[PDB]
Amino acid sequence: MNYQPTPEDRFTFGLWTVGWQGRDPFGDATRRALDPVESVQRLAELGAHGVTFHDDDLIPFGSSDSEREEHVKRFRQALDDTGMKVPMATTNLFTHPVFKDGGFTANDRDVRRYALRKTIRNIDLAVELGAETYVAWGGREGAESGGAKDVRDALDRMKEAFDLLGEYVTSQGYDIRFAIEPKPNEPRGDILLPTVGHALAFIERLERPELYGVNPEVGHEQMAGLNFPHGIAQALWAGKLFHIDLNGQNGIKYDQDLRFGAGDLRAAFWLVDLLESAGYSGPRHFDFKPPRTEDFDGVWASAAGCMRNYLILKERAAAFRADPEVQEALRASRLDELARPTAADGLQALLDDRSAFEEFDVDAAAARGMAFERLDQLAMDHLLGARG
Amino acid sequence: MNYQPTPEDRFTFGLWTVGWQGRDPFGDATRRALDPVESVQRLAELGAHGVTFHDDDLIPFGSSDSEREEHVKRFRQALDDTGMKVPMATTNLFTHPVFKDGGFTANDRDVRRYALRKTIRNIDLAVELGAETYVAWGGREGAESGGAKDVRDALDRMKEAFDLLGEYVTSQGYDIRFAIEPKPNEPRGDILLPTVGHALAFIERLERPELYGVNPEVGHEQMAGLNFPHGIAQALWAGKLFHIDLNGQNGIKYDQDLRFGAGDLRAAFWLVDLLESAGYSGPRHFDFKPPRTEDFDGVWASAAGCMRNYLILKERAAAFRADPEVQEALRASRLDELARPTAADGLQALLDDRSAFEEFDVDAAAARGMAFERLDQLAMDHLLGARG
Amino acid sequence: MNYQPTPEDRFTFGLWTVGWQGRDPFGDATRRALDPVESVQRLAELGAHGVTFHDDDLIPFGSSDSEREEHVKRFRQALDDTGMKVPMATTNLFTHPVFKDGGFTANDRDVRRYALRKTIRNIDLAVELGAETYVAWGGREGAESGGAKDVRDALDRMKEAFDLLGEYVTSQGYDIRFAIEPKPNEPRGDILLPTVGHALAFIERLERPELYGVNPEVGHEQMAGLNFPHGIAQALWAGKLFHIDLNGQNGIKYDQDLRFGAGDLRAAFWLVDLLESAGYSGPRHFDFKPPRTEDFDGVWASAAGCMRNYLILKERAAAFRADPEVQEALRASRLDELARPTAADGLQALLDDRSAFEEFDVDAAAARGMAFERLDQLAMDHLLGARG
Amino acid sequence: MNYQPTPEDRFTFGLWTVGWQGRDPFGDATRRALDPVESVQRLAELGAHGVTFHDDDLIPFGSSDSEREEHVKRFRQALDDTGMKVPMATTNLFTHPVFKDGGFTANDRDVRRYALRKTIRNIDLAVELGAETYVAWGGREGAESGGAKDVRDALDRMKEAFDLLGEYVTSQGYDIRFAIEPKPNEPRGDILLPTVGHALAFIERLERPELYGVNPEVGHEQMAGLNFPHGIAQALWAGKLFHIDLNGQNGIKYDQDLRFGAGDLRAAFWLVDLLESAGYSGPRHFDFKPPRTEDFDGVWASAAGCMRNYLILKERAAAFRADPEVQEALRASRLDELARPTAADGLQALLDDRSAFEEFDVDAAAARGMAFERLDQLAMDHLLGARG
Ligand SMILES: OC[C@H]1O[C@H](O)[C@H](O)[C@@H](O)[C@@H]1O
Ligand SMILES: OC[C@H]1O[C@H](O)[C@H](O)[C@@H](O)[C@@H]1O
Ligand SMILES: OC[C@H]1O[C@H](O)[C@H](O)[C@@H](O)[C@@H]1O
Ligand SMILES: OC[C@H]1O[C@H](O)[C@H](O)[C@@H](O)[C@@H]1O
Ligand SMILES: [Mn+2]
Ligand SMILES: [Mn+2]
Ligand SMILES: [Mn+2]
Ligand SMILES: [Mn+2]
Ligand SMILES: [Mn+2]
Ligand SMILES: [Mn+2]
Ligand SMILES: [Mn+2]
Ligand SMILES: [Mn+2]
Repeated sequence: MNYQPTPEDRFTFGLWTVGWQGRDPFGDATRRALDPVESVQRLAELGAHGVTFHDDDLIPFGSSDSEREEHVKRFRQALDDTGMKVPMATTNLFTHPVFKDGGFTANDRDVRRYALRKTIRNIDLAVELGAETYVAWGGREGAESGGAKDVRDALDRMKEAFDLLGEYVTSQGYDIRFAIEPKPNEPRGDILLPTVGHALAFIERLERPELYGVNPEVGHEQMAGLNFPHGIAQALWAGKLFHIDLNGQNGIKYDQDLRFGAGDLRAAFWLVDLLESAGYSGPRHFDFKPPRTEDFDGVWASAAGCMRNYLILKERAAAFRADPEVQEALRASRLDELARPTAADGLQALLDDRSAFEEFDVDAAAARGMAFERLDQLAMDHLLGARG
Repeated sequence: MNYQPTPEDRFTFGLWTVGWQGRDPFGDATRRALDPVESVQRLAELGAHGVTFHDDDLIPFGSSDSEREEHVKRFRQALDDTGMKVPMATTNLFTHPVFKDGGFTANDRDVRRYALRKTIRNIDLAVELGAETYVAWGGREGAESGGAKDVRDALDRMKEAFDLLGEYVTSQGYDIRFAIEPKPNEPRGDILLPTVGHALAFIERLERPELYGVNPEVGHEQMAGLNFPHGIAQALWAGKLFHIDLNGQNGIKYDQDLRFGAGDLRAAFWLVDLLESAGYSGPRHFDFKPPRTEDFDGVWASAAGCMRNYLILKERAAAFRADPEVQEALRASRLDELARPTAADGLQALLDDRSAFEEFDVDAAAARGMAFERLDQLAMDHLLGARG
Repeated sequence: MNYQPTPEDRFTFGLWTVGWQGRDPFGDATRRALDPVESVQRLAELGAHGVTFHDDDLIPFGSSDSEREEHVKRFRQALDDTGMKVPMATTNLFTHPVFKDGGFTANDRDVRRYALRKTIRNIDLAVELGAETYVAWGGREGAESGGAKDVRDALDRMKEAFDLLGEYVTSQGYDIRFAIEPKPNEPRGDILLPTVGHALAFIERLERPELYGVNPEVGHEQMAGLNFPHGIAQALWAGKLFHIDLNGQNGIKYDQDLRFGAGDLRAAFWLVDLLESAGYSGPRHFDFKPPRTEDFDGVWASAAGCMRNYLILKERAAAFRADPEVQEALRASRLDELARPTAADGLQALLDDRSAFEEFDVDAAAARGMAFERLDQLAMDHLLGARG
Repeated sequence: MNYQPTPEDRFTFGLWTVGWQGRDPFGDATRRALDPVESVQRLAELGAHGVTFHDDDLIPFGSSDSEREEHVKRFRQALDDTGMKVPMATTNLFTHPVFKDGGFTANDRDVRRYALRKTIRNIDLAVELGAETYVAWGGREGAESGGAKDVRDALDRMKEAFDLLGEYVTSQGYDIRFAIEPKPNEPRGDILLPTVGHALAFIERLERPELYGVNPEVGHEQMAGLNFPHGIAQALWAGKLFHIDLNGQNGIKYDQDLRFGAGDLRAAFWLVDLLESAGYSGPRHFDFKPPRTEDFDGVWASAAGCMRNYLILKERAAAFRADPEVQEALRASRLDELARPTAADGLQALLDDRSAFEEFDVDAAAARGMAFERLDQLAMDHLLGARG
């Protein structure tokens, strides 16, 4: 009873994840820097499907065009050698001091122009390497104080940036879509578009909404105390789940980025249940940090437990949905009735229906139990492999 | 130096606010029930502009059509006697046991039909009394466990309900718009459409989006640790701030509904600054609970401090924006540059602009301070009336 | 592979738990009131060991001494008929309006005297029924605003109340100990002694500290975002874990009181691991609310899943600690070294030890990985019954 | 109406505060390193009383004994030149990789011995420079996973470390006391002794409790959603407020360390009210980070606003307590009765007092309002300088 990943499971990892040297706000690095080509090789051996990158993970900031080409060639050789793909890429608009007040919504106009040029350069590279999704995380877009940022003007600037990027892609004829990744705070006191809902809403105001979706992250919605499976369900309902970041988080605090399955384990179960039953077919991407307590052996153990926990939860969610006793419980709780239209008969028929109001027996309806606790204990028993 | 409300300030109160008897999850009522006509008279004397109501606040659940007409006539006489208006109304789809699994997204279809009929009956009354906004708070729409609610099916049911309501209003030719009020949790373990962003996003999928906006509440966004002024700015940017609920909240915990100005006082300052500078012209509605420690004298004192604190903050925000020294600080922090287009010259010009990349001096730009702390201390000094 | 409780597992339930009628801040009761004798009989059939009570759960507030004796006689007959015990009792100092500003720390002196008399009356009854622990939950002790409560004076009043109760018990020669139950907020805006640490600290200032310990609750420490197993470890270290309340909670929000095992499932695992390895021998008490969605069938299903989840977690924690591979991992992570004294050789020897400073190789020590992620994945695999 | 600090106000600053270069988990430094002698001179000009330091702030890690003496001599000259004092010192047991699993509670014994030697070396220096308080912040003492740390063994190790430090000080005859600074999380997933209450409780188990108190920090208790003034009141009640860290925090999230007065402004008001009315006489120490958006002008502006906001709040709290109308309101709310003993007449008299139970009119007592909202609005009006 083991749980071995293959490239067909579509598991991906950012370079910055296994590559995190362990520098935190209070401490120095505990691990040496990893060569991207070493991470590609090590992740391939563990059964991953591919890797993702920020521009600056792959090509050191300020590299000359000759060093750039060299970094890319070595990387490309490692992909060729391993069969690893690059399904997603993104921009670092957060590390360099120039970005201390944001990239696309910096108060300084010149910075905002530079942010766009830096992004466009990396869209070209991403396309070259075969990425289908381009992620935007505006971790520096926000404020620590109320007068520093007019948020209406800042959303104008953010719309302008994303519209220019959509013009660029369509003008180049690229097959690439954008995914906005929300986070509510950290490193800014408050970040703009802080949740999946705020990002979904914003997208509907862009000039070409069909080019944009979301890249939600488990731990970021949980930093606002929100139900991650519920947020993903809304993104799926809107047709905007382009990509996803998988990890774990213990409640409302700094962004922990624990390996997937740590943190809120029942939420991880209901997330896998949803992705698998909705048939999500994008990458299963891990955005996690091996704790700085670990050496490189602990790094690869942590990355392997990401994949393992996904597969165990997949098996338990599938057993849950396949169990006849669960299917009967779902009927008992009227999940079947939730899926039926309230009033396919139309408004006028509803208005004329005395059984909907005038003659509706509200006490009899009130008295019916929902049988949710029995259903939830079956879900617990399935998760724990304790079906008796 | 006093701060007296008049009806022209557009201050409104729910019947359920000053009428809260003080029943909490752990204790009995501490105050007797108020007659709606007494609350109308007492609020008029304090300088309020109008009141709002749930159906069941005004007409006892299960009232006959004769008792109904009587309740409404007495109410209407009190409005006539005082000049009070009714700008907003809403439905109770949360108290009665029949609603224990939701109204519009209850698993039982019959309940969902009943929820719609109950709502439509009250839209007619609201129109009769002159309301312009109809609020929907789905406090029972959600779940305590993951298998109880398929959230894609539940959003289908929620869309269906709101589309039927928009069909009704347009068929009747009513001048009334809908406002969805988000809350992240309580009384359900997780509530659907938990934040302003999730509600804005959902609205874009309705058949007639122009009929729907949001009614955000200070304390509800703060129950997710979010920046309320930032959420309001996004609602204003989308053109969807139809109504607002004003109160206070101390951080992430149960819904406190303190009087406005209690809770996060700096957030209240930045909220008033925004509403006044954006020229919001709807009601300034208070959804608050006088603490159950209070007798009726404490009730009216609490309601009066709601209005007082709004007026004091209005004065301090106006003094802030009018101060030449603040105007200079805003320029120093490049708020003027945030309001200018990043690239009105267009994409091609941006791509050809060497000063945006090839020759952009990133260290010089990085070195410029934002001068945000000096700006924020001027804002503090203005709030505290300590300008030296 | 089933998990059947017997009275020997020491599982107990408050009357108020299965008896909760489902009244919440926003809704009416969904269930009829249960007779205490029915709950005793139903819990006995499920395998419970005993029940606990507030005074007012058992004897209706304001009962005459004749009704009192009658309520107690019927109760006592049900205990005799079932073999159920009563290991713990407590006082309701929170429901009645008189307690709206607290019991022991109400500003009104007369209320504080009444709170003490009401408590003492119930200590006598508790002793009569064989309780060994008397719990105090000061849910009304606190404030919504800063000037309402001088907290130094309020701690004086709280000390005075607990000292008088300790004088009473010792004067009567009773064998009963007190346990303070912390909660950080709700129903008061902030509650005094909000966490296990604050209660432990307070106890050290009482006249007879040996009479007092803590009754921590899973969901209450999690309402402050704290690690419940860590808080219990500190209570065990102090010798003050007199009693415990078991339930589940999804993060920082209102007090959910979900059945045990819901909420934070990994925390529940580490809690059971600790209680079992420290050999806690008190009651395993459930303070939970069957969700108001449920009818009485759902009530008893929820109570049975409390016990079931405890037993499953007990089995998985025991398998974890017994696994040789885990024992090797614990050594790899130097848990054995944590249990050894840092400096049993004494201060002077430490000062003279050059290998502790002058010649300590800090880079070699820094380079050693802690191997925590491999250990934590073994714990995950054990929890999920996925050991491969 | 200005608010100028002098050395007599006892305002102090850590070297690491104005010296923070702005490195965060996601970005590089935005400011150059400050010489400690420059910070001493600049803080003296702003009206500060003194500075505090970690060992490694003052003497670069790994410095030779000759460089050490040089660093100290230059520092000492700057103190002499300015009249600045050093009232507090502390140890860095968090930055160096060797401390990745803790200092005093690292699993590796050798690390724990090294942590103690490093600490003792700095106690000698602190004494030399005149510090009266030695702070311990165990930011690396904790865990990200449940099996990594046995918390009973870890509290044994923590007790052992603090007892050895108390033996050292008493053996040397030093006049220095210890203050433990709690924090609930960050950089560890959970930190041991996470709140003021947990630290107070732990202290009572040390061999010489009179040597130890707490150094609470505004933003750290707020990272658990707790009421900071209430926690300080308990520390004052226990006689353990040895030192305090002043700053601001917006709710439950990463540790922001905003300047004092930012964050929760009403909490800052009630804190100053308490410190001033209890007559706290230790340093008013600021542990804050000027946001990384700022240049050095913004650094000194931020440090000056710390002091300014303290003085403005001091004035408003003093005006509040001195107002006759407030004094009358406090009586109306029975704050005077809270300060009187509940039962100075003793237990037996209480038991015999029929007016305390048998003849206590609970409805009349319940009906009395507490008049807390009127009191709290007077406090608001005083804070805002809006007394009408
Ligand atoms: O978008 C790219 C990634 O950028 C940064 O590494 C963020 O911390 C991570 O959350 C995000 O996914
Ligand atoms: O929508 C109507 C109102 O309904 C209920 O009273 C809710 O608690 C309140 O938040 C909401 O504003
Ligand atoms: O102390 C007795 C019990 O009293 C109340 O029911 C509280 O809600 C519960 O937390 C507590 O355990
Ligand atoms: O104890 C010394 C100081 O050490 C570190 O700088 C901590 O971040 C700060 O909170 C603490 O006060
Ligand atoms: Mn993250
Ligand atoms: Mn991410
Ligand atoms: Mn509310
Ligand atoms: Mn509301
Ligand atoms: Mn509880
Ligand atoms: Mn409890
Ligand atoms: Mn801090
Ligand atoms: Mn500090």
